[PDB]
Amino acid sequence: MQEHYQPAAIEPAAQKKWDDARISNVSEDASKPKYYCLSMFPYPSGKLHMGHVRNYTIGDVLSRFKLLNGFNVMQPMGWDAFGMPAENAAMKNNVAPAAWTYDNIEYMKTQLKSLGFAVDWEREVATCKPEYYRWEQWLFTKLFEKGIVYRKNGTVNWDPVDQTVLANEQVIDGRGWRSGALIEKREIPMYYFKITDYAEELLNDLDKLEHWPEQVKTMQRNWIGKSRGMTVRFAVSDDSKQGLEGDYAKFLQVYTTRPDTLMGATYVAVAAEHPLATAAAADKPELQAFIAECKAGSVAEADMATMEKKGVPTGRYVVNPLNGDKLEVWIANYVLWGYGDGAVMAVPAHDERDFEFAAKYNLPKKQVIAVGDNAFDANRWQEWYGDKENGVLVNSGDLDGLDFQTAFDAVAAKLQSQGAGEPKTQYRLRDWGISRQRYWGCPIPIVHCEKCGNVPVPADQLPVVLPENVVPDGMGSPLAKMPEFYETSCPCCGGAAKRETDTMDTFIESSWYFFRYMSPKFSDGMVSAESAKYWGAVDQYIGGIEHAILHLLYARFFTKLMRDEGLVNVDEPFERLLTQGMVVCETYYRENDKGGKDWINPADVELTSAVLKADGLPVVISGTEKMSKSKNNGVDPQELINAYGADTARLFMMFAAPPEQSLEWSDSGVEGAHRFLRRLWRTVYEYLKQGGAVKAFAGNQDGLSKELKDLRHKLHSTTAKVSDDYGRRQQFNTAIAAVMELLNQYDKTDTGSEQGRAVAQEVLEAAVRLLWPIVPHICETLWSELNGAKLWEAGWPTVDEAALVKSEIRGKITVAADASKADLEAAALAKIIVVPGRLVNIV
Ligand SMILES: CC(C)C[C@H](N)C(=O)NS(=O)(=O)OC[C@H]1O[C@@H](n2cnc3cc(CO)cc(N)c32)[C@H](O)[C@@H]1O
Ligand SMILES: [Mg+2]
Ligand SMILES: [Zn+2]
Repeated sequence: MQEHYQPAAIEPAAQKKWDDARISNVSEDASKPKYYCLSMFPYPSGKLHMGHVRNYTIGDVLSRFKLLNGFNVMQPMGWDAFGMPAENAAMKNNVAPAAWTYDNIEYMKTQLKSLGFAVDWEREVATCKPEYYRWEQWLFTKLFEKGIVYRKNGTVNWDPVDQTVLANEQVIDGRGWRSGALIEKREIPMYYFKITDYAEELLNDLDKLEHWPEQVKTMQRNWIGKSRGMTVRFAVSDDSKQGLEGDYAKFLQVYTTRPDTLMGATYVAVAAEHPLATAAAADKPELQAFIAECKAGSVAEADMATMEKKGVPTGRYVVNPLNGDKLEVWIANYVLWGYGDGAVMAVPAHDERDFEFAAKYNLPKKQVIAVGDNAFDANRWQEWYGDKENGVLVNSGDLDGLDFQTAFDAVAAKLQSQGAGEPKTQYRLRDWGISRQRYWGCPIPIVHCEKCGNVPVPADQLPVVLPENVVPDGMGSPLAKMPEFYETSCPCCGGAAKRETDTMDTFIESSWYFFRYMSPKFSDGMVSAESAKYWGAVDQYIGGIEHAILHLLYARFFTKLMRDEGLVNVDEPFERLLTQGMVVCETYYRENDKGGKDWINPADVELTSAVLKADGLPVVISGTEKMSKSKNNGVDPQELINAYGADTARLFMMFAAPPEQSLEWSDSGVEGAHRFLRRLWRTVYEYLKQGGAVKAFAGNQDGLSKELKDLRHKLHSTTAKVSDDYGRRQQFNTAIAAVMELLNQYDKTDTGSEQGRAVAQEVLEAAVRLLWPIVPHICETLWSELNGAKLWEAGWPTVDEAALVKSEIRGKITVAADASKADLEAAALAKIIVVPGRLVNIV
């Protein structure tokens, strides 16, 4: 055994040993209990990020722990390959998105393999291969026939200088990001998933997920946004009916979740697209400009509450059906056309947004709720203003004294006898738009024929193959410019027809890949029936918090879609969910002659302050933040592997912080990981250099010295701690410190005797197995030096309960070192000032 720890000498061999034994290439063996542990698969962006290593190390710890516990573990990996980065790279470097993708995949695959993750590479998938995406085209055609996929016109942002569509996140002050040109709103036909049909299913089934962070569950409940409210109709005043037609001349209909405050409405608000706004703006140019500015906006709902709320009065009035009050109609920028009736009522006293709106415009506020004897102040908001639980109505005529629900029912009854309203359930959730005006994505399997209409491609003809021999130019997506692709024959009548040129939202690939891993070479369906029945659902899912809403909701949606098609049998794809934090690093800069800052990478800086590694000209040390190209602070994990080995990388990510926490890049941290691995190596080496391996101590520990009993107590205590940390708590830094404490106590125990060496063998054989999930290369190597059996078949260390039993310490008795003085005095009496450990005072 070499004296010094050298990871490049040991990590290739251990990997070859694991590969040769095929421990991670798993089948559907019904003679072993399955465990499906899955990490969110990456975009083939080019190379691994430190965030990738953190995520996949965590997955590997959990996977190796379950394997060591005798599970049939599947840990699959693959490539979320479609999307914009390949297209941007194609436009910048004059290469095909497919070519750039496959090169990144094969490079990143080598990096993953070098880190020694226990991965079933036989189950690899790449979503940009037709053998993969044909199956989402297939599901598409079936849902299209059932109407779950449908086609309606939608509005998009059109950049006329870049000649493509832009999401709202790419519009700043009404202009495109990479162009600066004013975008135009356009209505184009697009395809949608009728996800709103599954809204109550997707909401209620969240309650089943006892092993998900309640933060994630709560963010999904808020996103679906179900409310039980009330449709209320306010009749248009006779002096306000000019220019209106139909039901819009008779009443303004709104939806509200607080009908118990209808008596407190002091104005109503309407969206810019509403016929009342249209009729009021007919001869008022200030309203026209407000309506245009509202339509010009492109505000994503991640920022539509940050938006300053503005409004304009219309001079039109409506009548409150419960008190007959006349209420002015306002056009407001926060009322969105397409949500409910595109019109709301406002109760400034009991809705904080209404309060602030009424405060800006000096609109009236009428208190109709009271909570205890709390004081109501019309000029400062208070949290209790909005309480529904502990409140009673006031200033509400015959409704006074009622609580929330009884008032709700009383208002529904009053409105329904009058025909002025009725209860209604609403959801914030919108249908899922999937059309993308991009090339590098899965083709939509629809053909347009002027005789037959929008026709799905027959299953016999799937896939619609995306041509890989394309280089995006930047003057529109290429598929619309490629008659060789879109000119085709109608599969229904045989005549001239054109393929859909839009591609699918790339979230679609990642909404079902976890099922595809179960049978990735299955040619007859999305997933084999045999394999879906065996593997069931994912037991453990691990990925970043940035996917808590969209991806997980889509994933749960597709699972219920696939279940309803008869392809799978589970209601929910993900049993346990672990969300990993960010990775941050310090940033560096030198100032600009043009009054700015230029951001230097950490690898090109050396800290004494700090100065460059090139010019030696000092750089300024700045703030710590998420590793990214913005402030050029990403640390390449490849150079960390090059400089220290994979086990160091893995250990450092697991020790620095718990998974949910942000992991700070730390050079002193990495050096500490390496040194502990060096200490682990030397400990085993020094142990063998004195006597060589012996049979590990087992059995009755009577006759062992107090010192060696104490070490066995620490050992099996550490084993139980680590197991509870891997299985339950999923905090891996605490497990590492526990093993470090075990080694500390070993270091201070004389283990030189014969029973001493037997206990030392027991200690070391357990520690290497307890650390194998975090650092399997060095543990595999040291284990072979200690014991000739196969580590993965020796299995997870067992706790020895006997080793936790502590000893036996006008009349004396005997009591355990775990008893207490309540029975120490009950055993002595067979005021008693008990002497814990020497006597007892019978007064
Ligand atoms: C299932 C689908 C939707 C996954 C998708 N292909 C994806 O996000 N693909 S991805 O390639 O972007 O990331 C794959 C996984 O690794 C994590 N990750 C990667 N780079 C990271 C950098 C930092 C910086 O602090 C932090 C984290 N957490 C990072 C990321 O959260 C995700 O769980
Ligand atoms: Mg359950
Ligand atoms: Zn036809």
